[PDB]
Order: sequence, then C-alpha cells, then structure tokens
Amino acid sequence: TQTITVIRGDGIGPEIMDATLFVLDALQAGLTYEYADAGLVALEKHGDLLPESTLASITKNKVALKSPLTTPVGEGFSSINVAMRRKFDLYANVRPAKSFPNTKSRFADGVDLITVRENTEGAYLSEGQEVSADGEVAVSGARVTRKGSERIVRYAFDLARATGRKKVTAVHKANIIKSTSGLFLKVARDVATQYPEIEFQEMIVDNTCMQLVMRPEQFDIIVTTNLFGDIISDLCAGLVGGLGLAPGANIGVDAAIFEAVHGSAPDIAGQGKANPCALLLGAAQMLDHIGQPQNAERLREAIVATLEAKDSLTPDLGGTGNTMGFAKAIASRL
Amino acid sequence: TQTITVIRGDGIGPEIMDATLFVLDALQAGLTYEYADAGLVALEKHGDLLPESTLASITKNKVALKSPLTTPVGEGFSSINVAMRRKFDLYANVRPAKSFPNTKSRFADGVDLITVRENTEGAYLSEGQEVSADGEVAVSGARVTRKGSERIVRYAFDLARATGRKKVTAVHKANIIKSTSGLFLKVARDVATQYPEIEFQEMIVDNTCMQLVMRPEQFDIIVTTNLFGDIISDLCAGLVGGLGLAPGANIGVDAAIFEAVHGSAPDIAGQGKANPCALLLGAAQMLDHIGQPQNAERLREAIVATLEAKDSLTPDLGGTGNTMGFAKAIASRL
Repeated sequence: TQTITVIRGDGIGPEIMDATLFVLDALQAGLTYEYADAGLVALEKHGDLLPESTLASITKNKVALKSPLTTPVGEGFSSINVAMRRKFDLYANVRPAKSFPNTKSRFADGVDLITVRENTEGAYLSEGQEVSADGEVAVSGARVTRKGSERIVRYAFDLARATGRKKVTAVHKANIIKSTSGLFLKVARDVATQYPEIEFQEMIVDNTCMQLVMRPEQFDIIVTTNLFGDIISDLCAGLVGGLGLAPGANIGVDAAIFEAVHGSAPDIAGQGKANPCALLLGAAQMLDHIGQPQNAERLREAIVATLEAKDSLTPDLGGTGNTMGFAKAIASRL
Repeated sequence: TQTITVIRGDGIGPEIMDATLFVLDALQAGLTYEYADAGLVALEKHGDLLPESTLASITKNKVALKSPLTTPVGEGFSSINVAMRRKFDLYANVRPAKSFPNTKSRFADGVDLITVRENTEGAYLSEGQEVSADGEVAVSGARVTRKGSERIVRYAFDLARATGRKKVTAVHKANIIKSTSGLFLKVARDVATQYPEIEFQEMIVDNTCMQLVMRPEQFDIIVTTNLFGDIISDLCAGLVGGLGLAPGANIGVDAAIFEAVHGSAPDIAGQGKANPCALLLGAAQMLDHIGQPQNAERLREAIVATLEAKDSLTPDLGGTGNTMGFAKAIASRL
C-alpha cells in the first residue's frame, strides 16, 4: 500500500477529484487517501489558505494530488503554488503535451512530449530586481548554478528511463548569454554522458520554438531553464488544444504535487459538467512518479479510446455526459 | 529620387539582388543604387569584412538593401550584423510573418503579423555576465530603460500608422520580473495613449506563445523586449513555413538595413535556382520604411498572385523556373 495526500479544493475540484479517485480505484493502483484542506475551504475553516496540518500531511506522505483552488483577490493573499515550491524546494515543473482525438486541434495528432522546467533559479528570481528612484533605469538578474542545473537535467534523464522515453533535448541560448545559459548547457552535456541509451540533443531556444510549430512530433523530453520552460510549456499547450486538458506536476527531493493546470471554474461547480481529463492525466503523471508506469499508460490509452468512441463525453467536448459518467466510460476501457 | 546603399553579398546574394532590383525598377520605385562591399568579397578585396567606405555609404544614404553574406569560421571574425547594430544604434529588429499560398504550411493561411523586437538592451547584454572561479555560480543581467522602451514602442505605433495596421500588442512578464518587464509595460501603456486609433493590447509572454499557435490571425503588430522578441519572431517563422521566405529589417534613427533572413547558400550559387522572394519581401519592408506603402502592397500581392498561379516558380517550391524568371513573373502582375 501507499498513502497520498488528497486536496479536494474549490469549485469543480471536489467533483473531478471524486471522478479521478474512482478511476484510480478501478485501476487498483493500491493507494489510500488522506484528505487535507487548502484554498477557500481552508481559509474559511482553519484560518489559513495553506494550513500547517496540510503541509505536515504532504511532508509525511511526500506525494499529493491536488484539485484546483480559489484564492481571493484584493486581500494581499500570496500564491499557494509559490508557497509550496519554497516550502518543499520543488525544483522540477513538469508539463506533458499529448495529442488526443476529438479535443479541438492544431490537428494532425502525434504530439507526445514533456517539458521539464527548472523552477528555483534562472531569470525569475525576486533577488536582483530594482528600479532607480528617478524611474529611468530598471535591472533584473539571473542566476544559474552547477547544483541547480545538475538536478534538473538528472530529473529529465531519470524521467526518460522511468517511463520508456528515448530522447532529452536541452534548450539554451549559450551563444549569447554565455555565463548562465552556457553553464546550464555545459552541465547538461556532462550529465548526458551518464545515460548512454537516451539520445541527447542540444537546441537553441529560438530554433526550438520554430521547430515546435513545424514538427512537434520530433520532440520527446525537453529540459531547460526557468523562463525558457515557462514559455515552451505554454506554446506546447497550444499545440494540443489549450489548457483545458493540461496536467502538471511540481517535484522536489522529498515531496511531489500533481494537478490539473486549469482553475476551479466556480460557475459550473456542482453541475456535473466539468471535464475530469486534465486531473486524470495529472494522476497518470503521479502514477509514473510513484513507479506504476504501466497503469499510467493504461489510463492514457483508455482516455484516448473513450474519446475516439465518443462515449459519455462532457459538454465542453460536445457530449451530453457528466463528470462521473465520463470517468466511468474511461474506467470501462482499462 | 533617392539613393540607397546596395550590398550584393556572397553566394546566391548577387543573383537574388539582381532579381530584386529588376522588380524595384519595374515598380518605378524611383531609386538609384550605390554599391558597397561586405562579407567575403570585401575581405578578399579591401582587407575587411566591413570596410569604412561601406559604413560611410550607409551613413550618407541612411538606407541599405543587403544580400546574404558569408563569414569564415575558425578565424575569430566578429558578427557583421552585431557590428552594424552597434555602429548605427539599430534598436528595432523588425520581422514580418505572412501566409503565402503553395509555400509549405502549418496551413490554413491568414497569418499577417509583424514582430518588433527591442535590440539594444534587455537580457542579451554582454555586461553583467560572470562565472565564479570554481565554476559553481553563473550570473547574467538585464537592463530596461525608459528611453529604450519608449523608442521601441513608439516605433511600433509609428509603423502601424505608416502601413495601415490597426493593433499593437505589448508582450511582457511584469507579474514576475516586476522591475525590468514592468518598466517596459508601464512605458508601453504611456506611449499607447498618444495613438488613440491604434488598438493597444497587453499580453503575458507565455499566453502569447500559446495564442500564436492556436489563432495567429488575432495578432497585428507585436512589440516586446530583446529576448522575448528573439523567441517570438522564430516561432512566427514556423507558422508560415520557416526561414526560407523570411524578410527582416534592423532600424535606428539615422540608418536602416533591409535583408532576407536566410544565408548565402553557396552550394547553389550561380545556378539560377535561388528563390528571390525573401529578399523581395525585405525590399517591401524597405519601401514601407521610405514612404511607399502602396508599392510595398503591390509587390506583396503580386507575389501572392504569382504563387497562386504557379507561374515560373523556383525548384524549392516544386517549379522548374529560375531566379530571374520568377522575378519577371512577379513583375508582370504589378
């Protein structure tokens, strides 16, 4: 057995988590669920968007499955995902982009890639930002370290080995930003030598984005620095229809958090209309992470086959089914 | 009349410049040509990849049309385009992306946008780059100024007015990189108030790249900082088939240089196979810049119509025509 922390969340969160846990049970993933509060429900009932008991649950179990959360506006609330990243040193932001039939387009299918984005350093740090008093000159910084580069590239290669993928492409601008991006590329080359059967490719970031729109089928795993990974993961979402079906993970040494990328959609909450596919695919990522890749693949192919058959699809996809009915149609093809 | 500096260049350069000048004469653009050397031919014949007489020609005429150049490898030669940018303070890197029929795909057409990239500051500066002696820590910097932001955004809006376009989208990451990207966005908003009939849009860079792959038709002029503009212009090239047909300009206060983005292709030099469309479209940009937008549009629609009719196309496009024959077919539809 293994226990995971489950955050049911806000809006459509509870409905799609119910559906996801149904499919996980139908897979016989062997998991048990421990529930924790975050977001609106925590704020109302425990005084904090992110209570220490939930942090302790995640610390103990090291794996969390997280529905979307609502954070109120206008009250100075801090980003929950940022707080978790700082708390658990979640250095790998991992975003799969995969083609599915009948899910809107840029069609032609065949996209099946993962963007591994370094998420603790690079160009997105708070440190180094200042504007002069007269408002004329702004500066910002970037920091790349051997330690931070080594761990993100090792993660990418370990992911390749753990899921049966065959190529890692390191994306950089080392010709121009020689110090930081050059150190990232030097480290990536060094790490690649430790994984002889995984093809290693280097590609400049501008050419990478051109190639992603001309032939995204050529990519397998992409690994890159913080800002570049932000950009590339959202580009790739556009290749496969957008953010409505997108899973995500944020992974560190002693904790990993799996989710849907989309928000809590409170307008349709409780109506059984929400599409559970994104969170299901986040649970597939979780299964890959905890060592059940065969079940992750069973789940992804069942989703493909259910979409091909148009069996009990939710209204966002032109069907008249409901969240749980869609989940049950998926589970029937496992 | 007006005189422009013409650089015939290396490889296919002379052939495609001959064809371009033929079309410009057929347009009766009213130009006269002054020839200057750069690249291999200059190195052989005047001792320098970039002679001072060529710089003086550009200084005097303020407008240059430049074929591709070859720079030898292994001899420490400096980038010619970088030298020109520093010499003339060429702060606007301007890249049109337009759909043409029968030119390879990501098909469905309807793309017609321009990326205006700030090219003197931002995250691509040499200053601020250092690696610690032990190799563990690398740093790089970015600088954004009110002056530099004001001039690039003013250029974008002036371009809109000068060519009949209707929207400028400023692209940023001011939510995270608050100092530099935030100053860029603050300045862009301020400048936009001076152009009431040009729609102003703000968009975060990751969402922009997603939207460019889902519906590139929504964009008109995009203006952004140095690194972001590098990325977006190559993404956009991938929407319209790649770099083989791509024009470019680099523009400052007292000089402007217009070209094809592609290289000198020495393998097919002299054979009459080279496609002159990219340099022709660079000449269209030049015509927009010097105040003949009606002739730039005549040229672009003649290219569209020639491609639609499949009249004398070069082999890269599946025809059996030659460079000058393709140019003459274009000129017949002016």
